[PDB]
Amino acid sequence: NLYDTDNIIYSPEGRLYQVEYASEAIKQGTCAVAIKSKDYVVVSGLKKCISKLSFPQEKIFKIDDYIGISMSGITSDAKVLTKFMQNECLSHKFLYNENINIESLVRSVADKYQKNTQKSSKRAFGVGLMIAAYHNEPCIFETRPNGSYFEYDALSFGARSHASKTYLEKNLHLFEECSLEELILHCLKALKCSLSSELTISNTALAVVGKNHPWQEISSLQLEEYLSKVKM
Amino acid sequence: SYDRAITVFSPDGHLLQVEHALEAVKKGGCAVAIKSSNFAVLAVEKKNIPKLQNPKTTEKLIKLDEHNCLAFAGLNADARVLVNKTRLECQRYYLNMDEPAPVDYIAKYVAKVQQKFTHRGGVRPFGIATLIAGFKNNKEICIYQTEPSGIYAAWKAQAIGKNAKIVQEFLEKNYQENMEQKDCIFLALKAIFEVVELSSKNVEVALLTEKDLTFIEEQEINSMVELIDQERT
Amino acid sequence: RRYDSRTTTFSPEGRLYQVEYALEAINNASITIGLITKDGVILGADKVFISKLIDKANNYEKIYKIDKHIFCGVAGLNADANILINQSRLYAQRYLYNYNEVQPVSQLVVQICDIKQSYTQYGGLRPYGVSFLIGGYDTKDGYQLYHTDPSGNYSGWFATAIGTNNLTASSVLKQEWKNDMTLEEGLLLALKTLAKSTDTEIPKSEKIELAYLTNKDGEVYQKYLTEKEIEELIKLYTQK
Amino acid sequence: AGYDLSVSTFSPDGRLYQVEYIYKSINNNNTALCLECKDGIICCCINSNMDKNKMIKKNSYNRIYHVNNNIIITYSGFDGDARNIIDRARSEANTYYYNFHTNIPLHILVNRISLYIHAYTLYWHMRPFAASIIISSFNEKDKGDIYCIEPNGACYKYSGIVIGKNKEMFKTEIEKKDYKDINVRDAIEDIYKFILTSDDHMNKNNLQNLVNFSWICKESSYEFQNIHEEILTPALNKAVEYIEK
Amino acid sequence: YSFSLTTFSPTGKLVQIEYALNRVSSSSPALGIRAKNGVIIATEKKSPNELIEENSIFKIQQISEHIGIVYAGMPGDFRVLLKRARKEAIRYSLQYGSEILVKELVKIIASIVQEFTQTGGVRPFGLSLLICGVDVYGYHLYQIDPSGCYFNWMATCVGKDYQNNMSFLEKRYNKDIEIEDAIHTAILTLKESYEGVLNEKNIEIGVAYDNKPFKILTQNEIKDYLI
Amino acid sequence: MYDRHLTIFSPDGNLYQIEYAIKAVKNTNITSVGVKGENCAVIISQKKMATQYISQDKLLDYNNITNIYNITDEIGCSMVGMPGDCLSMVYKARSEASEFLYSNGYNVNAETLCRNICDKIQVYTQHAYMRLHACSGMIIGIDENNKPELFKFDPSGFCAGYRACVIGNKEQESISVLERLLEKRKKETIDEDIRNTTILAIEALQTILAFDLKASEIEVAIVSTKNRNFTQISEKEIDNYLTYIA
Amino acid sequence: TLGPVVTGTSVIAIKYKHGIMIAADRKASYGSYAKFQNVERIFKINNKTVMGFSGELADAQYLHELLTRKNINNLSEKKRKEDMYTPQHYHSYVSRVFYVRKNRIDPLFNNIIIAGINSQKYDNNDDNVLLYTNEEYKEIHKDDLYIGFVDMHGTNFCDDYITTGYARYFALTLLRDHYKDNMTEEEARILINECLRILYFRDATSSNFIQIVKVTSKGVEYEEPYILPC
Amino acid sequence: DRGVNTFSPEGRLFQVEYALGAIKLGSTAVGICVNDGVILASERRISSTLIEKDSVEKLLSIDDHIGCAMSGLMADARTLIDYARVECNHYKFIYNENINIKSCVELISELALDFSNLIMSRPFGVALLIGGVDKNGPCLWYTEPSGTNTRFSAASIGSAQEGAELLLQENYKKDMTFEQAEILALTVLRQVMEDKLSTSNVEICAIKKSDQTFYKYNTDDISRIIDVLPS
Repeated sequence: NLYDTDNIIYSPEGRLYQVEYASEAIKQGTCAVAIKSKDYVVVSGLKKCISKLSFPQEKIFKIDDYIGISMSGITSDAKVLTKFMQNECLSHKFLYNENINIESLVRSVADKYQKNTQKSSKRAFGVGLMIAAYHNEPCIFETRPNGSYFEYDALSFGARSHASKTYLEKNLHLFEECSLEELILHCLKALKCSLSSELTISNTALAVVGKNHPWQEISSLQLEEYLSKVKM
Repeated sequence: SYDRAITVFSPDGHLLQVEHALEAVKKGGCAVAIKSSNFAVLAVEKKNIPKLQNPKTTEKLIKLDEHNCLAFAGLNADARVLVNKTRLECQRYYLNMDEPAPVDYIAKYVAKVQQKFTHRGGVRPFGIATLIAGFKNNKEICIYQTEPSGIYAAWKAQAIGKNAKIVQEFLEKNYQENMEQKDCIFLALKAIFEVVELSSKNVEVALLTEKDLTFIEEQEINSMVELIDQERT
Repeated sequence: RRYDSRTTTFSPEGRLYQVEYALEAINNASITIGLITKDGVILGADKVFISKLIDKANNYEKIYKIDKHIFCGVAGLNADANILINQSRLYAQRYLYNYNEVQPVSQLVVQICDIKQSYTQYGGLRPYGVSFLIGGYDTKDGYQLYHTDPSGNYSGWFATAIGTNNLTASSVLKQEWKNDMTLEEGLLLALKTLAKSTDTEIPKSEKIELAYLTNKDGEVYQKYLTEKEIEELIKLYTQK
Repeated sequence: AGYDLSVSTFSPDGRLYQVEYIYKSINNNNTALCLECKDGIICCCINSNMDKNKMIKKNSYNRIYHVNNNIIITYSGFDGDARNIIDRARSEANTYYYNFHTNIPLHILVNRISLYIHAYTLYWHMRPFAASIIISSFNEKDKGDIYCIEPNGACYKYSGIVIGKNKEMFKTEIEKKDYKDINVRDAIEDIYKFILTSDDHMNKNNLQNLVNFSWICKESSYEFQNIHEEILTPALNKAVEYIEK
Repeated sequence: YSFSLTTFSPTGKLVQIEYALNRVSSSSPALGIRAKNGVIIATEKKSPNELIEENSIFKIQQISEHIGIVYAGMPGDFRVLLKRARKEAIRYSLQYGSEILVKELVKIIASIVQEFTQTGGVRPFGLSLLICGVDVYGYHLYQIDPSGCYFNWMATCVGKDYQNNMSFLEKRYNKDIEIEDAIHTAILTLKESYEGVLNEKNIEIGVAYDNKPFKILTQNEIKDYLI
Repeated sequence: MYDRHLTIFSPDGNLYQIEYAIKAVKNTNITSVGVKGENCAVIISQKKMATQYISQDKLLDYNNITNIYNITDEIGCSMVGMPGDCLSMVYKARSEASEFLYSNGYNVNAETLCRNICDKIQVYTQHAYMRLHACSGMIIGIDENNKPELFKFDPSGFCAGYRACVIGNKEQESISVLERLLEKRKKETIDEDIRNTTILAIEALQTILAFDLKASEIEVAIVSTKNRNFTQISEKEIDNYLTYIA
Repeated sequence: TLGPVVTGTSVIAIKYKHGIMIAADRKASYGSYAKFQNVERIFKINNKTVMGFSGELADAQYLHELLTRKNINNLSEKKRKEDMYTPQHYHSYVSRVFYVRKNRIDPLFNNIIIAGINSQKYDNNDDNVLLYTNEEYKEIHKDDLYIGFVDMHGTNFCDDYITTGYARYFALTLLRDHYKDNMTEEEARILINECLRILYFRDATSSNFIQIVKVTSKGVEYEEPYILPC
Repeated sequence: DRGVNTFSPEGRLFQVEYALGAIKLGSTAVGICVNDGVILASERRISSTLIEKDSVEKLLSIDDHIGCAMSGLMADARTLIDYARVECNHYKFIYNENINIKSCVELISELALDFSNLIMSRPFGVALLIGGVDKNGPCLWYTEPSGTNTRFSAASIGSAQEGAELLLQENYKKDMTFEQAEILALTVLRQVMEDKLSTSNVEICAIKKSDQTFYKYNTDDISRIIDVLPS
């Protein structure tokens, strides 16, 4: 009613409305889905296309060898956080000559979220990230506008995430102990279910990161082959 | 407040403070500028209380630099502040370039500062509309006009202040290129008097050339105003 | 943010609504006069009466001096008046320090109006509700007289009145003032204007204060009339 | 009537509503309890709200942290604020060790954290921390100490405490008997029975993937240590079997 | 975040200064008199219960060895202003090596009050200072105000019913009044304004005796004067 | 509008925030009594939880609760108000005492400490962005002249000395009791005076609160020339004195 | 900071089967005075990590404080035994610190040795760490052991054996001439004893009261000080 | 009534929405990209005849190989262009090669969003069409106040941009030649524009792959292109 004018005012029930609106903005974005198995983590998303004369916008991003993220929400905040994480990883490798601990990086980004939401005159980032990596083990993490992060084994963001989440919970017990090809196939199934009007090599983004497998997006040829495989 | 946004977008997409500054500009005195060949004419209205006010105190038409000159309409204190800023910038340019500041550069700087005072928090927009006349780096005469919003434009003949639209319409149908100095002064006087009471004490016109800015003598102004009054009737 | 006062913000018609209220307050203060003659400049004023126990000796509440050649009179809030007077003295002495010469009056008025404009534009601080009448003398321009206001606007004048009932005083000045006048005639005119604006047929020696600046013998000096001098002056006025 | 829009404004009745709203928010978050026994102290946290999410790894969401490996610190509220306060506690311990080459005494750390929390409830621009914190420790000589700091910035010492959802029922259960004479190892059964009874969202399958456990006792040489499965599972199974009957 | 909480209203009037003046008008009265060879500042403290000690609360202070001060308003504001006045006098003495002139110190304090009225995020002082002193330029008695404007008085009163007290004081006053007569007149005015019964521990007085240090009369002296 | 949301004068000259802070201090309904004699000063309070959202539980160490602290070995204090405010105030008092000792070479006097704390409270009242600390307090000590001194301060920053004072609710009705007891006293060994002052303080608190004052429910401390340190008496002697009163 | 006053003599670290062995004399000379004859010059950062010392004592103590608190911070946010920093991590950290101090022209008059095991597949000690209070040794591949040197100017490197101070001439020669691969503990101790005896005979700042520490699959072991047989 | 960075119930910043609404007015501009290069054209809304027509320019050059076309608030557009060229020259100083168009638009969007603390004070309220050529190829990008930038093959901005983009959709086809692109762009601009097209009524610029240098068509080139314009 009148407790949503600032991000520092607790409502009578004890809720911050600005952070909730940031979460709403995150939900309003496009789709995405991440899955992991014994080895390899597969991330997939729908690159938004605004018109037939517009190439679809980049969706997935690479932060460092074996580390990649997907975005949902405000693009500017996604860019800011991506720059922050890339600089953190590069500095860690520069002054320690080793890969950065992914959990520490997620802690750092969540702490940035917290700092931004705490002080007045500043707004909470209206973007949600989907961290996927292999630091001696496949890991998937999710962040939120309020300083908070969780670690998943199957995740979806925004858009019509209900269908993808239903599919993921329906087939979760098969993800473990399945080859990379079937992992990619299942991720594509989940994305297509969320699509609700077809998947093409142009409007879909796919990436894999696993053991002895640095983060690399799937090229056009293999992506089209997998799309044909799922189509049949 | 201190370091907090004051000029913000309205629901329709308008900067209300900027429009209020434009309204204030529309409140002030009138001014007119003409150019031709290698010289310009600047005219501005005057308004003083007889027998009490000292005419010399008014500084509506001013010289920024050896060559450039300026006229304005709107708030006077802001006019003085911006004029001091512009003179400091002219001398800084002359230090760092060892060349007199061209009219285009100073017009760009005036637009830049007016825009800056519209986009930073804790300061309200500059409520003045100015017009500068000078010579380009290639010894070519040009006059620019700058508004509170920061939008600038070069003109061949222009008018600002109260009833600026009417004087603009008058100029649009009489301006001619490479006119004589007497003809230019006559046109400038006619334009300023179109929307101003007829008297030799309500105008202070000046002429800009490469040599220097020369203020027209009162006797010549009296003769000119008498002639235009005779023609009008 | 919720308690912000909206001070340095343009009005729907471009007036800021704060310089307006400051000027309105100015119009309620005591009246101040200013004249320029062939022998000096006069800043006769009217003293506001609070009680009968105020020290008559010295105690000048309207006219002050900023330098040996510059002196002004106030028509507004006394606190702002005092701090602006201090700033003016600082500015004059800084100019003398820098250039080893006395500051022309125009420079000082320009500086003080610049600080008033700065207070009117930057920050969220309220403007100064004081209007002066700076008058003095210098070689470059001779006797001069100006008139400021909260907006930082200034203008030259040969004869003026500011404050409450400034309209009637200005009318009298315009009706009677002449291009050249003796210092005595100037004082008589200032006293007449003060009496008329006060709506009193005869001014009271305890209700007014006069002063004048003159360049006698090449050394500019100011004189502030004391009760006996104003008494003799009013006796002369009544005689005429 | 405008007296609850800022933490820096006192109400006509002399009361900061903006802090009572924080209290109400905290009381609705996940519940955390901690108590002391002969051998040591046990801290348990119940993440009942996350039962809807079926994609979180088993026992990955942990709300129990430690400082100096011998002081247990836990919270019940916003994750970001709790993390900020934990980092401040670590920084305070670091400064203390640098200055005096010795671990910070607990009763000083609690005071410093209480001051830090309270410092955010007397300005209008800053947002007060929405979290309730518990700090506890144990040593063979001085026995267990438990302290509870709250948004208002008040620290009090307890022999057993519960915060969050259903705190009243849990407290009623805790004061049912005296735990100063029970051993740390056999107290797990009672804790499990209490969380099963009081909370109406957790069942048999929820007990091994939503409740976090830890102790500081003599078995761990009085150092922080998460309880491993081989110990937890027998007690969990026994408790569920007892409840079922 | 630093904006002016005191702003001009339609017709100005600086409402906050008016409210500060109202606060001053409701506090305990305090008056002062300038005599032929000395100045007096007197005030009345409400009859204290048996638990208070008048030695702990003092409404008469001294800034220098010759300058005394009294107030009527908020005690905390008075204390802070007193500390700053002492600091100003100390720095003046450090620079010019002498006792600070009364007019100069009044100017500094008035400037401070004005700045506090102007700056953002603050509210005006809620008292009305009253400074008496002696220097090479004779005696002086000035009054500060929340607005920051000072007045040069010969005899004045501030606080509750200050108009009636001022009228009474004017009724019986002279430019050539003796110091003892001035003390007597101050006592009479305070008694008239009190509307009760006065006695030791109910009044406080300070006097500047010619070229002698400013003195705060003790209980016995005022008791003797009361008879 | 907002005439009382900040430390702003409002009409008829009233800083309502001061009154609201004082009333919040009063609402804590914790009573503290201080009384000075000769070469001895006694400060007594209740060992109970304040009044707020949280209530006292069975598993609460009642010994830990206390409303009396000490700024320095010789200078003692007793705060009453919001818990966080009380902790912040005692920490500020400790800091001021320590800085005074560092910058002057000798231990601070309780009078100067009270004045400085009042100055900080005045600074808080002056500006708008600072909330008021709703915590009143008493300070006790001995000066260089080997005499006791006791002072009181409120959220308004009004520090005042006293010879017998009370913080908490029913202060107006308690001034009468304190006056009566002091008058009865006015009608002794260096240690007998200590005992008399202690019994006077205990009796005053009993009369004001109007019940037993279980020895486990009250806490008393004393500073005297015999000791000069702010040492708080143990439970056994408090119980013995209470039995004597009966 | 402005020059050594109280200094250590030298340290010798060598990797052998079952881990690494590091020895140093227990003496800190105050110029040519030998004020302190019982000083611990070999510190411990964590299990599978130790720090050497040959230089000014104050700087060594400050660096020890820094490293131990870095280890505390690492533990505070630790969740799996793989999260513990390796000797390479600490070596790079100290190298960076030394480089920064050099760039500021305020070095630490020290020559540090950081030695440990950078592999976690051999023992389960780090899964339950114990800072306060405290089977058969497992053979360790030499690739899993780490020894790193750090110089005043930040120069750093890694090798199979490192020495500082005067040990860089005598003990270094002896090791290069005789050091073997996968030598049992007895042989390594014999070699270290020969090196330290040679130093004792031809080094004024040395002494025969010796501290020997071993980093192995069982953790860090401080052997009881003994006097050189001579 | 609210801060510059106050979220809405739906998750959109109010100021960003108002700026996006404001950018809907101004001179119309069109841009096209083909394998041979990129072309930009502007309405050139000339005011009264007293203007020189040279001071008012709608086609600036961020760098030798990059062209731009603004719409909305002119002063904000000039500020953004100044920052863009400063950063492009900084890139050229730091790296011998020339800045890629993608990086330039990234920096411009970063500045545009700088207003939110995470200095400036409010959204810029400008919409920019950048076009250029690099080693990667010829391409053009579109930037709006919200910060989100998008690559385009044939786009339009300014008042009536809906009609211009509709026509571009109806006509633009891949594998087009540079002359075809020029004639198509001028056809669309003429169609959407109010008055009759002429030498001084519209302005054009183009960047070629072979040249890789920004080139602004003068009166002669525009006269030639209009002469061969189908009608």
